[PDB]
Amino acid sequence: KPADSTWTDDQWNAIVSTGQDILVAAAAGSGKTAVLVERMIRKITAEENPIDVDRLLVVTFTNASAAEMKHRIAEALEKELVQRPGSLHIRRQLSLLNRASISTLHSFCLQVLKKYYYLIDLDPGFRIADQTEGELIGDEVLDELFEDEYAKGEKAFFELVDRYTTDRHDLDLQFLVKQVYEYSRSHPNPEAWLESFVHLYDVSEKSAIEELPFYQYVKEDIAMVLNGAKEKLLRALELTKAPGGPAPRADNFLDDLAQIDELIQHQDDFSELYKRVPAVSFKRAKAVKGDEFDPALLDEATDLRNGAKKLLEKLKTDYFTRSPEQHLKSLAEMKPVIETLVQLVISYGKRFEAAKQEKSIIDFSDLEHYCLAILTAENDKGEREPSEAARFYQEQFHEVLVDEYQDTNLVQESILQLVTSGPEETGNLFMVGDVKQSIYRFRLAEPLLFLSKYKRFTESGEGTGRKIDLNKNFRSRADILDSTNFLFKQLMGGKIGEVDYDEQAELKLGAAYPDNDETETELLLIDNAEELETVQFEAKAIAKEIRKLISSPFKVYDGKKKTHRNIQYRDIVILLRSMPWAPQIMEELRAQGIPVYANLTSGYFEAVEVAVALSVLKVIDNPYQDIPLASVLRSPIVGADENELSLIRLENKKAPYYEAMKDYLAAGDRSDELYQKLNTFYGHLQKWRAFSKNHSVSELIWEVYRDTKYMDYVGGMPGGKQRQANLRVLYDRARQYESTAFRGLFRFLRFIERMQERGDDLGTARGLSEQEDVVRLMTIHSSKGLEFPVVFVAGLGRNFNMMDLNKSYLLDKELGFGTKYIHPQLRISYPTLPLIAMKKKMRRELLSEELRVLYVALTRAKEKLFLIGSCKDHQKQLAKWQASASQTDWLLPEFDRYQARTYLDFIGPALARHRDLHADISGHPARFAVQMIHSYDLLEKSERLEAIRRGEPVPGSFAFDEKAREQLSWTYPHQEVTQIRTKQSVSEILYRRPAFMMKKGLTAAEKGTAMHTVMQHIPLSHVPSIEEAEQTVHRLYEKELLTEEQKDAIDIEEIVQFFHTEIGGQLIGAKWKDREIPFSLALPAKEIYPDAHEADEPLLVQGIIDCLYETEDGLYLLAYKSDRIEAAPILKKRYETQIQLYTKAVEQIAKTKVKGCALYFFDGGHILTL
Amino acid sequence: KEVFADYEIPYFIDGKASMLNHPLIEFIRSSLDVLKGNWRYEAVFRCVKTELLFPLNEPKAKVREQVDQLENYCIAYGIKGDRWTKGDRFQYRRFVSLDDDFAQTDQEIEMENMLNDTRDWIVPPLFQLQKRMKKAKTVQEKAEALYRYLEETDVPLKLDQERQRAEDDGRIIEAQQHQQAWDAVIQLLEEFVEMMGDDEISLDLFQQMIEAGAESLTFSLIPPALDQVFVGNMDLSRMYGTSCTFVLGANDGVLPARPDENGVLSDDDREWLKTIGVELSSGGRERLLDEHFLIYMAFSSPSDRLYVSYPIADAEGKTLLPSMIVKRLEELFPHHKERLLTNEPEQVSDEEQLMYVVNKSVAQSFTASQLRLWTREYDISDVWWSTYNVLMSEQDRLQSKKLFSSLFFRNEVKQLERSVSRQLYGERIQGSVSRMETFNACPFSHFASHGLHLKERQFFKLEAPDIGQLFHSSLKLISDRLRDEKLDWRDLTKEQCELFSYDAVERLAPKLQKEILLSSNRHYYVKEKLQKIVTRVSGILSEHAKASGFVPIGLELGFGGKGPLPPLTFQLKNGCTMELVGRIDRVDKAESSKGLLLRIVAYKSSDKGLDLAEVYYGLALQMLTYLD
DNA sequence: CTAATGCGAGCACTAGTGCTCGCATTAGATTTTGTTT
Ligand SMILES: Nc1ncnc2c1ncn2[C@@H]1O[C@H](COP(=O)(O)OP(=O)(O)NP(=O)(O)O)[C@@H](O)[C@H]1O
Ligand SMILES: [Mg+2]
Repeated sequence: KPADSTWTDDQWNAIVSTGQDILVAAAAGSGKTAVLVERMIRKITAEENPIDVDRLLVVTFTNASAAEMKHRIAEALEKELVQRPGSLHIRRQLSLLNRASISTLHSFCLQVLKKYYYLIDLDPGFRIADQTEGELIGDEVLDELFEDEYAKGEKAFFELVDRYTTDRHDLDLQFLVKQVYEYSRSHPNPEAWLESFVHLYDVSEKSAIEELPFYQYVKEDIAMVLNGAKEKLLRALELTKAPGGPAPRADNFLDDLAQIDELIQHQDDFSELYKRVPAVSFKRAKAVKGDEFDPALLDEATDLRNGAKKLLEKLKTDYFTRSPEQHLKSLAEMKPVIETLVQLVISYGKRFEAAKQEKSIIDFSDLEHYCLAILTAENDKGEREPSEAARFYQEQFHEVLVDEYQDTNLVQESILQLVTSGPEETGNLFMVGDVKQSIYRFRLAEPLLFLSKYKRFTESGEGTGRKIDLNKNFRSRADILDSTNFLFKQLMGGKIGEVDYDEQAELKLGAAYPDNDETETELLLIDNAEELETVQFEAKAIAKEIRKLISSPFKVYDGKKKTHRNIQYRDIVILLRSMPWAPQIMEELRAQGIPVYANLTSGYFEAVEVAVALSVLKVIDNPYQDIPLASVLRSPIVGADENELSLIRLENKKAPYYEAMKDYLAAGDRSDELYQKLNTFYGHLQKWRAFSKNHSVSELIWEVYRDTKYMDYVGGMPGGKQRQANLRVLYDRARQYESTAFRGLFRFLRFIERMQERGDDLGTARGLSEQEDVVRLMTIHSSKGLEFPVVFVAGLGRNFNMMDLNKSYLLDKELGFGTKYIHPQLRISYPTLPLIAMKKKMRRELLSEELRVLYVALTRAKEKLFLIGSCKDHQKQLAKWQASASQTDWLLPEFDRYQARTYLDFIGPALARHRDLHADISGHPARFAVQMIHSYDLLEKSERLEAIRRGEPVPGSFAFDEKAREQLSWTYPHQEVTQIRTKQSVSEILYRRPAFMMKKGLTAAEKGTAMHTVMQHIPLSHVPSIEEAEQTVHRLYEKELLTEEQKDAIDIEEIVQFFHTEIGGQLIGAKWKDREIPFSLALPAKEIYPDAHEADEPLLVQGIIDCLYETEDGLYLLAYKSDRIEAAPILKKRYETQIQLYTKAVEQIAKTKVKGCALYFFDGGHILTL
Repeated sequence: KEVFADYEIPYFIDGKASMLNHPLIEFIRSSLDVLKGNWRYEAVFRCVKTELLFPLNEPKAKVREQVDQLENYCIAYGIKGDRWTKGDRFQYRRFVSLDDDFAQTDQEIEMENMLNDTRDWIVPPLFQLQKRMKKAKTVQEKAEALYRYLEETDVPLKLDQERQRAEDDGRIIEAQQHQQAWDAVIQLLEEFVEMMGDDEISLDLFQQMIEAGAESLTFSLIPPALDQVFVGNMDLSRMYGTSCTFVLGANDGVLPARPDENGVLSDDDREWLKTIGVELSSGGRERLLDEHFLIYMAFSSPSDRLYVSYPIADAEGKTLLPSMIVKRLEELFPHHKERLLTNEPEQVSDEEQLMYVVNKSVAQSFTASQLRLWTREYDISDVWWSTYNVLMSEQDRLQSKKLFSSLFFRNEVKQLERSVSRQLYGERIQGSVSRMETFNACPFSHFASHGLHLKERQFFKLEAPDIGQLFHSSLKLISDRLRDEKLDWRDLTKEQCELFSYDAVERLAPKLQKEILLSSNRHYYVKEKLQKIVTRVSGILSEHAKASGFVPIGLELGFGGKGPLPPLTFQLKNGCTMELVGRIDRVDKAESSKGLLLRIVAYKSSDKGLDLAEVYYGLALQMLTYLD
């Protein structure tokens, strides 16, 4: 149904369209997420047939994006609630929003495991391990496996080890297995992918190179460099035509061309290239002499020709220093080694899973894979049949919505395909995303998955899935869109970038912004001309410009609905590729009053407070560690100086430092200051020592802080806020780890130690929350899907992380495991053809993604964009930038873009042809502000202070003196009774052996209670005989009021004797009788405790009176005792206070007097009166 | 618990506390782990550190120290498994020198005795438990084994003593919980044998059941006192006559709480079972709806005052969102101001900063921070100057003074006094080029290393220096053997190189790093690797000898000490003398027209050579010293 | 990687002397993205 709105027709299309799988493809800021939300809201708040929120699955990959969707859905939902406050449905939905399935796909996976644990080998009470504890378990099993393999001593294992390890140790093989395993975990069927390794090595001498899959990437490479060389020479040829240009060398170049063209005719024949490429020679350059030739032009042509040479020699050394037959031979020779690796990795995985199952924990990886295992019933090589659980979720979910779909790998796609209902042609899958923002190649998130569906689908929803393009941007000012577009028309292509940045793909203005004078995109290039790391210079430039934006106020347009907002620090955001630069940036920005926030994951353990507090914990665990002990002693916790330290050492040179400390204490006199330090500390040590064995780690930590005031102290030194923060999270992290698998000091410390020992870290604590008004530093990945008024992008001169390209092996999704030929005995190694192939493939895949990463970064901005980078020399780099940009096509040369190592190698030459640094290119509506910054340009006595140093009060009068004084002297009026237990027992006013270790029953208490039961149950109408007593006992045995052993432990004579007594007779003959009388009595606390108060609550004393009877004389109390006798003054005082309690209870509560009390003892039938 | 301890607020928790921190439970669990994992390091010392194995009536502090040193020994020597139970006396050496002799010292003997004496009371009760347990087939006899293990080690008496120590120190609540622990354990065992006593079960499952049962164990409720704050929950807690109520953590997902569908029957199951007439417990939908009643009862529980608070961030910094009831409250009371709660007093009014000064410790804590902030040119409230002055008028102003000395804290070191330094390094500094290089890197590092002799904790692990010593000593052995057989490096064949390298490494392997090269199959291979290296090196040296005019005069030629060459002496103005002693790797002589020529060759396990810059700054001084 | 250093060879110019060509080695350079509660 068509409806009037603010929505674009394409958007409305995506909101209302239904009936099949739907894919919405659109550039950044198009409203893809907005549309997803509104689609939901419309499905929920409908009049005809509304659905509940829990009938939708709304999934994304990142926790942040899921938080965003959750946020938008909530807002929109209650917004709809305002419009119709009467509906029960909408309020119901706002309640259900808690139980709604709106999260990460991993969170959903957790839900699946929790419900359907019984379908797989999983404990219902399973827990998700954290990174380090999981990886530690992995380390253990890997060590165990390796030892087992060394024990077997199989030749193949040694053959593998010898090749992928050093001459001294085998750690590299360890890292290899870890890496291969981890990579395999991104495939829907890891072991199958591993088992597909060898097919790459299954060649022979009779094979044809060009018919092998990997050769594809070889084929491309050659084609690119040869053409790249041709393209170079042609320019050297065109330069011969220029007025200054050197005419003669034309005949040289045309020869070279003819040779290079000769190579191009045989690009598809590798075996022919092997003959021709190493046979190519460029004839000696003809000398051009005279003043007719431009010098620069001569040199320029020379440079280009030499470029061609280099390209060929690189090509030759890469592929043609070995015959194709030899390449195939080395490859095939490597096959057995690969098989051993595969079986090794497979064993590790199996053993690894076993280890985790034992401790009932799982990876993040186990989330996806176990979820997939649950959702499948039958699995025929990819064809997965939905199990019962899958069918449940298919029914439960009416539609599955996926945002940022370009981050979906094949595993997640498997899961979605199992939870969706119907085929593609009639499914309930709704996905939005953008191939240009595909930036998770390390997760095997494939652009190909998006692109395939996009090519299969049609704009009409007939016969297949429906695809919907959105062209309009509603997020940024035209400054940003234009700078972006101008940059990526020149950088992102199909070859490098993997995406054609055509007109359909360009950003198109659709948001109305009242112009500003300074909104032009800035480029700050910093130089190293004429002891600060370059990140610091960069950070200075950032901070300077930020304060420039603060000094001249900035205007923030709430274009969504019409209102201005003054710029807050909140509005500015710094984006980085990676966070190792972040701390040094934060320090400099904090040093300039600019509030900074950043979610860090490293640097925690190098903070001195942490090293110190940890040292304390270690010393408490084991004082016989010289370095932690010395650390604690020298720390402000004790404050021993270097002299006092060496003084401790002098008492005992050979022994441990702890021994020496003990000796100093043993010999020192209590008048020494050093003695006092050490004695106080030692007392604390012993106290903490005892403490930790009875309390948790966290209680210990707080107690340490309490006794040392180290956290307080640390709050008073430079960086106090951060330091106190660090100690605080030491406590909280102790809390979490205690609760998980590392309870107790020894286990905790061992965990921390093992964590650091394998290079794992934790982030420094944070002070200001993310919500607060702060400049946020974050990764470009984290920012995906979000928007900010101002955006800095820093570290553009930083090299791309290309470490993977330099190892002896390489992992490839398509091709598997490529490696060098290695011979452990011959001591030689060289790359095989598939290794080179994969290296080329990987390089261009990496560069493509880095390009996309940049696109995400630049498209984050709403109004302002800053590009900051660093180089050695301005002029030299500008020369390099212009020497690539003379071409008139938008897209820069493939080979040149392929050669990029930093972001500036991209942005540079793309910016060169601009006016600010062909009316189509230079007359682009893009405005760039270039600053060519240099590194260098970016860079008493107080009465109270001395009063504080002297330990003296500051002189003066202050408004809060009297109140501070009174509050610090205050004590709680009722302090004394705060620890007094309310409830008290009459008694109040042994480590037993187990049952199965002792003889058969019949104890004193047993028999005593067994008699007491009879006394309270024997009829009191008349005096009973032995027979009647035995009869009562028997009835109590058949009512199960008395166990068999209880029954047999009865002295009938002893109880019958009581009824022959005087008190017993008077009991039988009474007006009124009662037994087993429960009572509670309220005694004012002063009576039991001195210092109580009339206001202070009474204590409650509780007990049970055995018997009470009333005659014509008064009320009498009776109690039974099984006390050993066969003694009267002793028993009298033994129960005196108890009897007084009973009497006072009766007197006070019943408001009646009590005349005479009696205690009957079964042994000998004694009766004493009180 | 902690915060209210600090602010001196008495409380009662409407909830029982876990026993999992008690020494008894950990003793039982870790003992079972000692049996199951075959005496792993972590299990054994988890067990020992609970101190219930400690010899009766021995000084806890002393026993502790002895255990500590045994622990360091077990880490250093990789002690695990039947190595504990075999009886083979633990042997102890202080220093690793491949050249030196094995012979022990007085100290090393004394130490070895101490280590073994500690071992001999640690192993038997544990080993006996391992015996009985293997023998026991049914649940009851394993329970019998465990209990007798507790009884033989005198656990009841140790607990009793502990309890009395706690009572004496006024920690009565902590004192009762020991008996509670024993009784819980005994009950657990009792029920175990009552249900499954005669059934034959495996150690694995027996440990599983003991573990689960222990994981459930809980201490009794602390009995209420006459005057405490009641801290409890919102579904079970009951109160009467409440005047002021603080409702905590009004966060989204927490209050109202997301229901837990954990259980065998799902919401759909319960719903459908409800439709067929079966009434079970509530479902997620219903519980989530009933949350409003719970909230209502909480909000309407006090008579005078109601506070509703919520945190915006978790302890890790992650954002926490307000629950809907905060907005609901803003609606019902639109002119009510929301209060801020922060530990940064400079963000609230003076009057609100004054509320922070509740006692000496808290006031000290905050005053320190405020003083720092003040030195950052912030006009801190007068609250804190008043607070400061009171703290300085107090009788123990010295403690606060020490606290506020943090204001002027810089990591300063005091230069050593003449007497002390002289006494520490001695009258005559006996050192090596290595030591001088350390000093040139950082004087403090030299102080910690050669002044305070701070040793780092040793591990059963093959590091680079040890390998280096192996290489050096190996080449030496081969060299001496070559002179013995009238052979020269030139006259070595491939077969000979391999044989000599193998034999040399073989000799040195037992001496290196507490026999670690013999400790595993993985290490056997490391050993073979090292042998391959020595072999190739022998070959290379052989080739070089055939092409050099230099002949080695001396190999591992010691200077100073008691070796051939005399030391390099220096006269220091204090009268203190500095003597540098060591060992040159190789010295070569060669005749020439210029005269006699000497060169120095060093065997390095690295690729780089000599940096003249490092020589200038005294970081690389060995080679030129040897040449000198 | 890449950029500089030096040493030796040849090819070409108008036999010696210039300068391109090629080889081989140090020297300096560089400092990951996410998934739970
Ligand atoms: N039709 C519209 N009219 C006005 N504003 C709109 C419209 N559509 C979207 N917006 C706004 O434009 C901005 C961009 O929307 P958004 O949903 O983030 O697009 P996006 O495709 O998800 N961006 P990205 O995730 O980077 O690809 C948001 O502030 C939307 O509220
Ligand atoms: Mg989006």
